[PDB]
Amino acid sequence: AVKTLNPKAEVARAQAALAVNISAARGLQDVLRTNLGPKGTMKMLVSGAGDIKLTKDGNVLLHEMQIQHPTASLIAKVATAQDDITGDGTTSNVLIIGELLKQADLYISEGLHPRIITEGFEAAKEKALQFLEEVKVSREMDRETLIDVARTSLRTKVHAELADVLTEAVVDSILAIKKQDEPIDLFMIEIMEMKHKSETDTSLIRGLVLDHGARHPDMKKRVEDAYILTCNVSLEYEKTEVNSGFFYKSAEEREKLVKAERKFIEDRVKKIIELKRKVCGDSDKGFVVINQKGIDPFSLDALSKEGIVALRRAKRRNMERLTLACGGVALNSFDDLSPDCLGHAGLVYEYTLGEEKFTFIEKCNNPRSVTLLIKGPNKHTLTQIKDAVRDGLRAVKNAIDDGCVVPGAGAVEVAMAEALIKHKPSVKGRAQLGVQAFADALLIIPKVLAQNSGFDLQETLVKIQAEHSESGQLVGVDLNTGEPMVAAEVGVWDNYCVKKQLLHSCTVIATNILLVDEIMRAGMS
Amino acid sequence: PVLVLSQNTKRESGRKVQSGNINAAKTIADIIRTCLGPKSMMKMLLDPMGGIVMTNDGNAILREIQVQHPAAKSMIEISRTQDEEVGDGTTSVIILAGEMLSVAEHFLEQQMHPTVVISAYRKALDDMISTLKKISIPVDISDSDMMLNIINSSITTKAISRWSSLACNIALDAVKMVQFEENGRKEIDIKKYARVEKIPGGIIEDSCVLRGVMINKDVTHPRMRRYIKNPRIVLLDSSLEYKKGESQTDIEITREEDFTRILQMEEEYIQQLCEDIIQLKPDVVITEKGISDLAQHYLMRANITAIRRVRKTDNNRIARACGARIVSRPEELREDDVGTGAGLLEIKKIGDEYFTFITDCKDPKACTILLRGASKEILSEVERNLQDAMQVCRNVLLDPQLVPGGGASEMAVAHALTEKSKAMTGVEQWPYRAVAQALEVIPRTLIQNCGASTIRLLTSLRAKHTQENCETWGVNGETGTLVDMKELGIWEPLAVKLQTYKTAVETAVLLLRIDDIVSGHKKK
Amino acid sequence: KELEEEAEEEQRILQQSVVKTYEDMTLEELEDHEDEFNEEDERAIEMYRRRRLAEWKATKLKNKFGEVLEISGKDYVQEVTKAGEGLWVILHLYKQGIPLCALINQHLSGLARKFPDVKFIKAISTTCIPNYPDRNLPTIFVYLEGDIKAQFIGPLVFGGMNLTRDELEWKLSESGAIMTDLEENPKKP
Amino acid sequence: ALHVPKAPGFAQMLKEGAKHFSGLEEAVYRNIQACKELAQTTRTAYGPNGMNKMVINHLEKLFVTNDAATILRELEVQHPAAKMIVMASHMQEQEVGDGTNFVLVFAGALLELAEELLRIGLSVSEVIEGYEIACRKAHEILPNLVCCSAKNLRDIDEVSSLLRTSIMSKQYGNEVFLAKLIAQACVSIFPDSGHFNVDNIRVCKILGSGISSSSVLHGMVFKKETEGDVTSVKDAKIAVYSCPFDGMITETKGTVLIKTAEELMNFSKGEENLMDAQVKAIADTGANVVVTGGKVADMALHYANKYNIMLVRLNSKWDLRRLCKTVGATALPRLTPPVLEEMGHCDSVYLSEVGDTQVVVFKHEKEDGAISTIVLRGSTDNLMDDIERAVDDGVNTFKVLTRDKRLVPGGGATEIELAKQITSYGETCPGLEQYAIKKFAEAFEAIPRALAENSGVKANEVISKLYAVHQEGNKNVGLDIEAEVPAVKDMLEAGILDTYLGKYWAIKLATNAAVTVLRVDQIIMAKPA
Ligand SMILES: Nc1ncnc2c1ncn2[C@@H]1O[C@H](COP(=O)(O)OP(=O)(O)O)[C@@H](O)[C@H]1O
Ligand SMILES: Nc1ncnc2c1ncn2[C@@H]1O[C@H](COP(=O)(O)OP(=O)(O)O)[C@@H](O)[C@H]1O
Ligand SMILES: Nc1ncnc2c1ncn2[C@@H]1O[C@H](COP(=O)(O)OP(=O)(O)O)[C@@H](O)[C@H]1O
Ligand SMILES: [Mg+2]
Ligand SMILES: [Mg+2]
Ligand SMILES: [Mg+2]
Repeated sequence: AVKTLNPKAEVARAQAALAVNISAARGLQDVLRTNLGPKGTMKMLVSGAGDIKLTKDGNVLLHEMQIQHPTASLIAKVATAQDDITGDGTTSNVLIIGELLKQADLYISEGLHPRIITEGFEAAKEKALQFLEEVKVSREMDRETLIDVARTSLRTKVHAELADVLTEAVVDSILAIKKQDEPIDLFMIEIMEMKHKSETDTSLIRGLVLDHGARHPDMKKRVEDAYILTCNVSLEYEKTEVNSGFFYKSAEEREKLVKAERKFIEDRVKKIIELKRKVCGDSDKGFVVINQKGIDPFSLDALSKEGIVALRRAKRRNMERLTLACGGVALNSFDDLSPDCLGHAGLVYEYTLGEEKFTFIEKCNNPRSVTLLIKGPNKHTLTQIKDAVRDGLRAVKNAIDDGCVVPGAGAVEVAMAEALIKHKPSVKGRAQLGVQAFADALLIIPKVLAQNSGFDLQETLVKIQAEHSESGQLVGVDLNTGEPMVAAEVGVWDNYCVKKQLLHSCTVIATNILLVDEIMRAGMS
Repeated sequence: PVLVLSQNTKRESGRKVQSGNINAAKTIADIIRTCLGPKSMMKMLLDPMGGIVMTNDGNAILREIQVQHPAAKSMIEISRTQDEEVGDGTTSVIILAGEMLSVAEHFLEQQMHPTVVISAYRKALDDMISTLKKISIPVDISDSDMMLNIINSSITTKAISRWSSLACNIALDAVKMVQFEENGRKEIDIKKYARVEKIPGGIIEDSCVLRGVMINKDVTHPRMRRYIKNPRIVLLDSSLEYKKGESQTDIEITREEDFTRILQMEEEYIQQLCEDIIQLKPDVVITEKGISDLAQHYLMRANITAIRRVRKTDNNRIARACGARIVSRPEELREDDVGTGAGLLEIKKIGDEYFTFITDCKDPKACTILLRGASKEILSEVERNLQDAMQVCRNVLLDPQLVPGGGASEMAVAHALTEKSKAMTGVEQWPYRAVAQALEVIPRTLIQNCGASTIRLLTSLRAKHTQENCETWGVNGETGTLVDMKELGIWEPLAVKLQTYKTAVETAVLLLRIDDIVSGHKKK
Repeated sequence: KELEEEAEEEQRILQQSVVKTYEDMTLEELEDHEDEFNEEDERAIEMYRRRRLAEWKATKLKNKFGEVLEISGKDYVQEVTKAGEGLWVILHLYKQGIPLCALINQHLSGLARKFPDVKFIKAISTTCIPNYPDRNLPTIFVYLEGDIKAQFIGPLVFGGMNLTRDELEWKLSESGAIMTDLEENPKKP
Repeated sequence: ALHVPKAPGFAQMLKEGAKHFSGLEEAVYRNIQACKELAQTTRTAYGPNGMNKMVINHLEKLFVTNDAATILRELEVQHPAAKMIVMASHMQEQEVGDGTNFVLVFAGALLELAEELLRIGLSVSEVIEGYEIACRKAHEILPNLVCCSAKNLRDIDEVSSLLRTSIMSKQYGNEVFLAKLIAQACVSIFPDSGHFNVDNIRVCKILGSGISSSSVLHGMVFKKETEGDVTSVKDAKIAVYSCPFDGMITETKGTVLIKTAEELMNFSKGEENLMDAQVKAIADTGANVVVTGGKVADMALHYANKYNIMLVRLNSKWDLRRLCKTVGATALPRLTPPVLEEMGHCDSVYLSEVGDTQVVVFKHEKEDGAISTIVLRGSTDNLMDDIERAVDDGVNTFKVLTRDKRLVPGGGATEIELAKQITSYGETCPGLEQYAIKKFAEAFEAIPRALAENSGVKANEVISKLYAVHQEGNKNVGLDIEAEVPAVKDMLEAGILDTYLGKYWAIKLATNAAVTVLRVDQIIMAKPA
C-alpha cells in the first residue's frame, strides 16, 4: 500500500507477484529451451548498429535478448555468474529455474503455501546432492576422457567436423600444464583472431601469435634460429620529468645539444647491441627484441643496421606468455644483461593479412604457453568459435581439477529423480509433495533432449524410466533414435562441478523467488 | 496582485492534519507488516538505477522508498536510526510506532489535548524500560554455545537461516577477531576492520571467514613469486616512482652532459629508494600508489613481491592483520614497521580474476569473509544478514543481558505496566493502558504471519501470562503455538529491545506534538 | 576524504554527474588508475593514449608565450595585426590609474601564466592611441586576427572594484577565446 | 472484443523496437526472400554483357560500374541475411579478387532451391547435410576439370592472353589494350623469387585523351611540383630524407640565450653558414635530386638552387617508402650526406605537363625497378575509376595465377560440367539427402543462364544445348557471346578461362554462406538506431 504515499508507484501483491514471476520464468524457459543439446537451433541476433551475432549459448543469448523484466534480469545474472565460475551449463540452468517455478505454482494454485514447497525443495536438494556424490565415476584423466568431454561440449556448441577439430585443438592446448598439484592457469592459453581461410583451418600454434610486426622496412621478415629478448624498458624518447629546457647561443650548440639529448637512448640501445654481438653474431642466428613500451625510429634504425628484429608495444600478458614459452626472462632494466636472459625459438616469422601483420613464434623446445589461432571467413564465425573454445577449455579444466565426471544425456537427472521419488515417502510432512515437484523439475533436462530431436516427450521419457528398471544403469536419451542409451559406454560425459552448481544455484534462486510476495517500484521521485 | 505570504505557500491546520500524520505513519507501518517473524516473506524492490533489492529487513525496504509526506519521511529516518544504532529491530520499532500513533488518534478525537498523551507516553516508556530491565537474564560471554544460540536467534528470521549453523560461526569468528584493546582503556569493536566481499558463483556454504585479509589485486610482475610461505610485509603509502614536486623548478640546460645526467639522476634516485627498502630484508611490499618499472626491477632482484595500488581501507586492514605499520618515507622504514606473523601469502585465481590472500596470520585483528554464493542479489542479502548477526554479537558482547523473544517480553512488560496503572488514578491512565495494549501488536503480528487465528491464541496467551512468573512465555511462530521460550530457546539482547521501545515512543511523541503544516517556499 | 570503500566510491561517482566511463581523462588519472581498465581492449586504450599524447605535444608546441609582453605604439601594428595565424591577442590599454589598471595588471600576469597559449599584450593609452579619452580607464580590445572580437571599455562592464581572480577568464572567453576549466556565468556572485 | 492482447510470455516482455521472428515460415523463408532479392539486384551485371550500374552513396558520390563488390559495398543493406551474403562476397574478393558476383548468384540459387526443398517436406538438417556432401563432392572433382595450366608468367603475349579473359568481364570493347598494359606492368615487377606483390602496381589518373592514350612507366608519377628552380635532371643520384629539409631542432623546447652584442651579430651568420655547409656536404657527393618528407626551409631551398639540386617535396609515408623501393635508396633521419650504398639511382627525373597536371616523374629507362606505374588517361573521373577497377581485377588475377597456375574453361562450361557430374553422383546415391545433391546441378545452372540472360538469348535453349553437347564428353564447350542466336563453342581454343583457385574459393564461400544462413531459425532484431 504505497500508492497512497507514492502515487506513481508500481505494486504487485502476493498472487500478482507469484503470477508475474512464473510467467516471466516460463517465457525465458520457452525461449531458451529451443537450443539445448547438440540438436538445438542457432539464433541470429542483431544489435542497434547492425552487427550479426550467431549464437547458441544460454548466457550470450540471454544477454542479447531484448527484455526488461526484473526476474528475467535476476535469472540472467544467476546464469552469467554460473557461466563465469563453472564455464557452462547456462541454458539448462534457465530451464531448471522455469521448471521449478512452474511446478511450484502448479502445487500452490491448488490452495497451498510456498513455505512447504520450499522445505520440500531443500530436502530434495540434500538428497540429490547425496545421489550425485554417490553416482560420479572417478578415473585417471587421460587423453581419451578429455577428448570425450571436450567433444561433448563442442558438439553442443557447433557442428560435427568443426566440433571435432576444435576438440582436438582444445585438449592439446589445455594439456600442457605445470605440476599436478599446481592449479591450472588459463590465461596462458590465449586466443587469436584472423579473418582468414575456412573455419576448419583453426588450429593450435605452439609458440605465440602477435598482432604487431616489425615496424622498420629493412628488418628481416623471417629468422630461423632466434634468441629472444623480452623487455619492459622504453627506447622511446623519455623527456625529463621536471619541466626541463635547453638554452644555447648558436647553431653549433644546437647540434651538440641534439646529439647530447639522443645520447641516453643511444647508450641504452648500444647495451642491447653489445649483448647480441657478445651472445652470437654467427651462422645466421637471429635476434628478436620484444618490448612492451614504444621504440623510436632512431633506435629502430640503429637496431636494424645490426640485423635485428624488434617488436614494440606488446601486451602485458604477452611478456609472461613469452617467458613461459620461449624460456627467457622478463627485463625491466638493462643494468645486468646476461646471456641467460634470452629465450630460444626455432622459427620466428611474419605473415600479412590485408594491412595487418602477425608475428609467429614456434618450434620451442617445450612450450608452457600455447596459442589458439582461429581463422574464419566472417566475424560472427570467429565470435562463435571463440565462445565454443572458451566453453570447451573451461569444461576440460573442470574435468582435470577434480578427477570425476558424470554421465551425460540426462541419464544422471533421470536416475536422481528416481532416487528422489524413492526417498519421497521419508520426508515426514506435507513437504514431500514439494519434493515430488523437485523431482519432476529435473525431468525438464532429459525431456527437452527428446523434444529437440523430434520425439514425443512422454513416450521416450517413460521408456527411459522403463530402462531404469532392475537393469539399473545410468541410461539417457539417444538423440539419433530415441531408444534409451547407456551414457558411459558411448562416452557422453559432463562435468560434476557443473551439476553441483546447478543443483545449488537453481534451488536457491527458485526458493528466493517463491518467497517473493510483493514487487515494488518506488523512490524514483 | 496583493499578497502577504508567497503565492505558492500552502497552509494546513486543525485536527485534519493530525489525522493525516497518524495515517501517514500507519501507511508506513502497513508496507512491511508482513516481513516480521521467522515465517517472513521476501520483497523485491526496483531501484531507479536499474538494480534489484530482494530483501526482508524493514530498513532495506524503506531506504528505497521516497515519500513526499513529511511524517513518512520522519518514519523512514527512524528506520535508518534503528538500523544504524543497533542493527536489529527495524520492523519491530516501526510497527510499534505505527500502532502507538494509531491508538493515540482515538484519544485525539475524544477532545483530549496531545500534551497529556505525550506525558503519558513518556511515563509508559520509562516504566517499560524499567520492567524490561527487570526480567532480563545474564549471558556468559566465555560460553561459545550461548553465543551461537544468540546469533541463531538473531538469524532465524532471514534468508540465510537454512545455513544458520554455518553463518553464526562466521559472525562469531569475525566479532571475536576484531575485539581489540586500544591504548590502555577503550576496548573497541569496529566493522571497518571486518570486510565482507562477494564473489558470485559457487556454493553458499563454501563461504568462510579467512584468518587474515583478502583483496582483489595481482602481482605487479610475472616473475615475482605468487606463493610466499612466511612473508615479511612492508606497507607503503607514498609512490615508488619519480615525481616533479610542488614548487616550479624549470631546470635550465646549457652543457652537453646535463640531460643524460638528469635522467641518470632519476634512475639513481629510484635505485636508492629501492635499496633503502631492500636493506631491511622484506618479502612482500604493499603500496597505495604506483610502482615504477625500475622500482619493481630493483625489488625483484631482491626477491620481493610487489602489489601495486591498494585502496587505503584495504591497506589499513592489512596493517591491522599482519601487525605491520604504514610508512610513507622509505628511508625511515623501521624494523618494528615490518609485518611478521602472516602465515601465508597466496595469489590464487577465482573464476577469471586474481585474488591475493594474506591468510594464516597469527592473532589477527582484521578479517575478510570469502562470501561465495549464486548471484549478486543473493550475496547482498547474505551479507546483510551477516551484518545483522555481527551487530547482534557486538551488542551482546558489550551488554551481557538478555530478554525473551517471540513477543514474550513485550506481553510481559505490557501486563506489568497494566497492573501498575490499575492502581493510579487520573486522566492519564487511559493513554497509559493504550500504550500497554499497544506493545501487544508484535505477538499478534507473529500469530498473523504464521497463519493461525490471533483472537483465541492471543487471548489464551494474555490470560495465562498473568500468574506464576510466566513472563518468559511467548508464541512459537513456526508452529503458531504458545510455548515457554526457555524450551524453545530464543533470546534477544536487551539493548535491541530497549532501543526499539525508546525509538518507537519518541517517534510517537514527535509526530503527535504537531498540528500545523506550511508547505512550499524558498529554502531560506 | 578517501576513507571510502568500493561501494562508497561507486556511489560517489554515480552521484557526481553520471560516470567517468573510462574515456575522458588526461595523462594523469588514466595513468594512475592503470588497473581498473579491463585487459580485453588494450589496443583501444593504447590508441587513445597515443592520440592524447599527440594532442599534448601539439598543445605544448604552441604554448610558448607564458607572460604578458608590453609594447608601445611603434610595434603595436605588428602585435595587433601580424601576431600570427590562428592567434588572438588581449591588448589591455592601461594607465597609472590605481584601481582597475592595478587589479587587471595583477590578474593578467596570472592568466598569462596559466594560459601560455594566448598572447597577452598591454600598452599605455598615451603612446598607443593618439589622445585617448582616458575616462574609460580599462580597455581590453581583443583582436581575433586583426579585426574586432570583443571590447571592454567601462569599469561598469567589469563591475568595478569587485573583480576576483578568475572571472576575467570567463569575461575574455565568452567572445570565443580558449575554453575554460570553470563553470557558472558570473563566477557565482 | 475489439483488441487482441499480446501473448503472455516472451511476446509481452519484448522491447519497443525489437522484432522476434521464430519458426521456419517466419524466419527462414524471409531470409531466403531477402537473399534472392539481393542476388537479383546484381544478376544483371554478370558477364561480358553486364550493364554498368550507377549508385549514389550516402555522401552523393556517383559510382558507375559493374563490379559486384563495389556496388554491393557502396549500397546500404539493412537485412541480416543479405549482410551475410555481402560479407561472403567481400571475403571472396579479398581472398582471390574475383567471384563476388559468382558468390552472389550461387548463394541466391542455393537459398531459393533450399526454400523449394523445405516446401516439399525436407528438414533443415537434411538439406544442410546434403549441401555439405555435394560441396565436398564438387571440391573433390574440381581438379579433374582443369586444362591449359599457365606455363611461363614471363612472356608478354602469354600473360596478356591469360589476363584478357579476366578483363573482358568489364569493358567488353577495349579488351586487348588493357590486357597488354596490365601484362607489361605485371611482368616488370615479378621479382623472379616467387613473391609477387600487388601493391607495387600503382595507377596514376590523368584527365584528358581517351583510353588508347594510357601508358605504363617503370617508375612513379606524383601530382606535385618541384620546390626549387631546376627541372629535368638527366641521370640523377637521388637522396631520400624522412626529416624536413631544415636545420634539425631539439625535441625539448630550446630558447637561445644572447648576452653580448657579438652573439647577436653572429647568430644569423652562423646558422646560415651551418646550413650552407650541410647543403654543400650533401651536394658534393654527386647528388642531383633531394626528396624530403616534410617542410622545406627558404634558406635550404636557396642553397638547393645555388648548387643546382632538384628538390621534390613529399607528403605521404607510403609515397616515400615506395619511392625508396623504386629508386633503391633508403630514408635517413638526418641530413648526413649519404654513404655510397644508400644513394638512389634513377635514369631521369622530370617535371612534365600532360593534361594541365604538373607531375614529377622518376622514370627508369632500363625496365629495372621494383615498382611500375600505370598512367591511364580518360575523359571522365568515373570512366577512369572503372578502368582502375578493371586493372585491379587483372592484377589480382595475375597474383592468383602466380600460385596454382591451373585454369578451368569459362563461359559456363565448367559450371555445367560440374553440375552434370554432381547430379550423376546424386542419382548414384541413396538416402533422403539425395534431393539436396540434385539441387546443386540446378544451382550451377544459375551461372550460365545469367550469362544468356544478359546476352539477349534464351536461357533454356542454351542450357539444353549445353547438356546436349556435354553428354558426348567434350567438357570444354560453353556459351558463345554475340552470335544473335543461343549457340555454344569451345573455350580451350577461345582463351576464355578462369583460375582454378578462384572458382574453388568462390564455390566454397558460397556454400558456406548458404549453409550458415540456412542454419539459423530465430531472429531477434533490436531497435535499429
Ligand atoms: N551426443 C549427445 N547425445 C545426447 N546428449 C548429449 C550429447 N551431448 C550433450 N548432451 C547433453 O545435452 C546437454 C547439453 O547442454 P548445454 O546445451 O551444453 O547446456 P548449456 O547451454 O546450459 O551449457 C548436456 O546436459 C548433455 O548431457
Ligand atoms: N521461532 C520463533 N518463534 C516465535 N517468534 C520468533 C521466533 N524467532 C524470532 N522470533 C521473534 O521475531 C522477532 C524477529 O523479527 P525480525 O524480522 O528480526 O524483526 P526486525 O526486522 O525488526 O529485526 C524477534 O522479536 C523474536 O522475538
Ligand atoms: N568472352 C567471353 N565469352 C563467354 N563468357 C565469358 C567471356 N568472358 C568472360 N566470360 C564469363 O563471364 C563471367 C564474368 O563474371 P564476373 O563478372 O567476372 O564475376 P565476378 O564479378 O564475381 O568476378 C565469367 O564467369 C566468365 O566465365
Ligand atoms: Mg556446453
Ligand atoms: Mg532480527
Ligand atoms: Mg567479375
